[PDB]
Amino acid sequence: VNSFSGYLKLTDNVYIKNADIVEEAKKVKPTVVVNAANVYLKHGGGVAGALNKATNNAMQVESDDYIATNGPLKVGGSCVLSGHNLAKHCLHVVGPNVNKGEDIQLLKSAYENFNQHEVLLAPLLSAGIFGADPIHSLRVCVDTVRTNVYLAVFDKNLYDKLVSSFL
Ligand SMILES: Cc1nc(Cn2cnc3c(N)nc(N)nc32)cs1
Repeated sequence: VNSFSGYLKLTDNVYIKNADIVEEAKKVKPTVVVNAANVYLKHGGGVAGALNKATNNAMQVESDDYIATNGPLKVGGSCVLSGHNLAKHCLHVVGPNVNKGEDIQLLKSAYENFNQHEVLLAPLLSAGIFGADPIHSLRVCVDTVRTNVYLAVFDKNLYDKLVSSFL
């Protein structure tokens, strides 16, 4: 048993809900929230900007120290940092940004990072302003993640399209 509520069950291990990731995290206080990060951990918009804003910029302060010590992440890679007031941990995962010209094949590699955690609250990686097809991202998630993942889709119209098109 876990604290997640109001989810559509997609498969054995993947669940989905129409929710803003910030509101959904503050309610559950999951062990792990996934951030849709970039390699520089510059949390400007999308999921990253919203989560960071909810931490009063503490996520960005922690992230800048991480980058100063370690350098940038890889596209497809991740790091575990604090979840601040949103979760125990934040898993910062870099999916390919189609609007940066990055290879979409790296989306599977990005989702593989989720398998290092038994349960996660997460957005759809590489969707929204990262420019990939959300239907595709959901399919890659289902076909890659084996641990228990609770997906949040904020756009209602997108949520409706994802449910009705899911095989
Ligand atoms: C770069 C990416 N953007 C998304 C979509 N997206 C944007 N803002 C939110 C938000 N507040 N909550 C949720 N669940 N998804 C969001 C997914 S990856």
